[PDB]
Amino acid sequence: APFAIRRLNAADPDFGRHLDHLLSWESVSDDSVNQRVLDIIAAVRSRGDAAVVEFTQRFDGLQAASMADLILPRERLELALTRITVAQREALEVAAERVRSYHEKQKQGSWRYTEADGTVLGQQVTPLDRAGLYVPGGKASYPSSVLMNAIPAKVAGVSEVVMVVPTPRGEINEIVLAAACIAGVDRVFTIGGAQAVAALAYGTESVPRVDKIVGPGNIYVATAKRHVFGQVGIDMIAGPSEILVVCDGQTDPDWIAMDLFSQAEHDEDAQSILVSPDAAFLDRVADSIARLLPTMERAEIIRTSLEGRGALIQVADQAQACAVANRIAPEHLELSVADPESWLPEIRHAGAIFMGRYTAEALGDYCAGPNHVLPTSGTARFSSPLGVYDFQKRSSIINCSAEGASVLGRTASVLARGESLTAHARSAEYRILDEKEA
Amino acid sequence: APFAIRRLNAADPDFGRHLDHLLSSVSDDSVNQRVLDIIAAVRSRGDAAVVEFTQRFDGLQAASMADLILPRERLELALTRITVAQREALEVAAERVRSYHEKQKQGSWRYTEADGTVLGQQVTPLDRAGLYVPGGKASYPSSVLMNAIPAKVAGVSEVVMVVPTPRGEINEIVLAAACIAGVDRVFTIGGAQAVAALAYGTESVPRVDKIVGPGNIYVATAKRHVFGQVGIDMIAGPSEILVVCDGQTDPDWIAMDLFSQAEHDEDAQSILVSPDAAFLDRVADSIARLLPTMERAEIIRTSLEGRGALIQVADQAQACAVANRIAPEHLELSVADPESWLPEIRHAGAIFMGRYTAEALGDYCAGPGVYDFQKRSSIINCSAEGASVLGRTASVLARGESLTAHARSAEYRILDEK
Repeated sequence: APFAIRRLNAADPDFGRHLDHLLSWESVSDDSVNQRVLDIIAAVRSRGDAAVVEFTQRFDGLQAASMADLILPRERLELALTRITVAQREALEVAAERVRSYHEKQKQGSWRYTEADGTVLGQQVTPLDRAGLYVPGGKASYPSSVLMNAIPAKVAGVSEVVMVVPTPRGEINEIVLAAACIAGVDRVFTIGGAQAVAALAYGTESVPRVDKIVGPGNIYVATAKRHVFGQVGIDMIAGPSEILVVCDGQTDPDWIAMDLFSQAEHDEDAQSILVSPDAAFLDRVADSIARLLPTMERAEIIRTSLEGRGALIQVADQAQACAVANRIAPEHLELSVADPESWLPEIRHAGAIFMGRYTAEALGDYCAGPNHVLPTSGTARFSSPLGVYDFQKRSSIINCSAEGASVLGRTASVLARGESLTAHARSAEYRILDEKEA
Repeated sequence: APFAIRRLNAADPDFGRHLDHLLSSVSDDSVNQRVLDIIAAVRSRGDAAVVEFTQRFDGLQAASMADLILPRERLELALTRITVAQREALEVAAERVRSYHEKQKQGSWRYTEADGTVLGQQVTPLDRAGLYVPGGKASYPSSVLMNAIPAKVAGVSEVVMVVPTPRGEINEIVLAAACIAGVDRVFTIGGAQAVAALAYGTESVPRVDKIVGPGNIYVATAKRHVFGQVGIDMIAGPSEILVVCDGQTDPDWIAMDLFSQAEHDEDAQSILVSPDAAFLDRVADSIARLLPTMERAEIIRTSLEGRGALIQVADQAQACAVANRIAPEHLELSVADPESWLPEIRHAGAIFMGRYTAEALGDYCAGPGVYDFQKRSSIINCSAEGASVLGRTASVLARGESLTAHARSAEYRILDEK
């Protein structure tokens, strides 16, 4: 009984409704997880360590009498580095070098500039005291997510990088812990979900309150991050695992099937969709899926996610393919076409874009950050407030000379008096100079 | 009869308890639920809810939402109504802000690696930006200029401004700044209902892509709750100044610097820290004498009574420790060598250094971002050789975690050596 991938056709009169249902259905409703997350956060804020241990036992299936059993010492990170193979260690170190060299070039620090009248302007740049990094538990946890976050934090000078990674059933991902060692993670707690986010955002007896929480999470972590927003810095709210592949039919159908499998194997709720105007090509991809799926090591996960949210979508032409892509609004887009830069102008709603037949989004999961450019010396030339900038605090400074305060004070007086904010005006006017005054 | 400002002393054993209370009126949970109710009502009832909340909270009469729309010609009219000096100040600041952001703008780019791989970003301006501007007198025109101008420089086609008009009062300097800054539409609405209307859209208020501009606790709380539905610039804290003084700045200056923040609104917080005990007495005297002379004395007095204080400390080191604990959004280092003090106060926001720099200069900046009004798509377009370099690293790591579809997807593109 070969697997029959779900098929959609934009020519069908019920296409918009059927695509609507594909993109929106949920087993666990919103507000259900959201109420659940809100209850976890308030419980961690009230009971601290005790709530973190209780929820870790329930949701991760862990045996831990106290919070001390949920702390991984840094020696355990070094032990992970020795347990992985030499080829895996070197691959991690190669990835870390490319990330580290890039963020070094982008790092900017404090500066001062003296104006003509003697007034000094500038910025004081200091690293955040503490950063919290969420790392998914189990096998489906890209070591990149450790490298792309902990390394720029350390390059910025963050003194304490705290990693939270759940260990469901005690399962530990040695490559993930080895990545943490290479990236300079300082402490690790074996916790996850909204509990970890709440513990990092508000602090418990054993988990330190951090200044910023980063990393990619499931719906529980993403929802918790949105709710602790304002209480603590956050990098982004990652959406569900998804890929949209757009193909003109000139890419190897086995490549395209495996590109769909790459996202489908991440988790059971993943969404993997292919759109193409080439009907014969779509049939070959369907054949490729049926032939390649049974012996995938994660075939059960791939089959579940493709059954729930996978599809091959037939469209009339390149224009309709871009229209469907814009409706889907994918955070990850694989433009597997001969002329990807020609398709891009008609792509209005897309995050990270993988172009051409030689670029799979699997490269995005392992060589770049979420919707970040590949780190190279060439791309380092283009500044970005992400990376090292995200782990720094900036304080504008102004140090007026006596004469500079007089010039600026006259302008401040005019506008403050015009608004009847007379304390503003008088404060500035106190510093206005008149050399003939004795 | 004369006002006696609150006094704290770090030499007191219970100083930490008093400072904790000073830094901690209307409860957050009370405001939070009101904000949640307002957002839900605007989402459900649209224009009707916006008009209702505007009548109730801004004390005006508006038959419909059409009475709450200001045409762009009203901004041009405002520019004709302000004084010559006010207009020149706004136009000079605008040129400096606009010229600066033109230089800093970065559009789409591509870089080609030696192996043929192309990397870059597709950069597009946001379609619409919403700008929150406080109503009435206590509304700095710099907030308009420094938000709307980078949006227009980025290429945002529609900058929508929301400004409440309490009892119908209009600030012509604010509207003139909006004219100069290129604001496209204006709605005379404020509070959480304005934030909700911009974030979700109503019949008359367009849904925007990002909401910027500082507001009081209702606006900040509303922005915190619409995050995710819409982009936001920041969540402002209470209006605040911490003055640190070594005792050698004129005490009337320091008192007025405290008054400058205290006059913004009744929940503003103005604190002074000094090791000089006699100086603090002089500032207390200056406050008592100057307060009844101020146009906004009632607001200043309420702010100082509720949240103000003069704090004695032992020395420069303890002054900075207290300052770092306060973590002020604005810090005025009214000392002889301010660059010697700053290293010990890393948790402060904007810094005003020396005896000649009042924090009021920050609110009325004369001019010297764009990135915040652009959307970016990261692009990777591997050559066959580039996909082999990246694929060899990805293949090993993916197979190490048994993510074999990741590995095989990358391995399809790996070329053999020789």
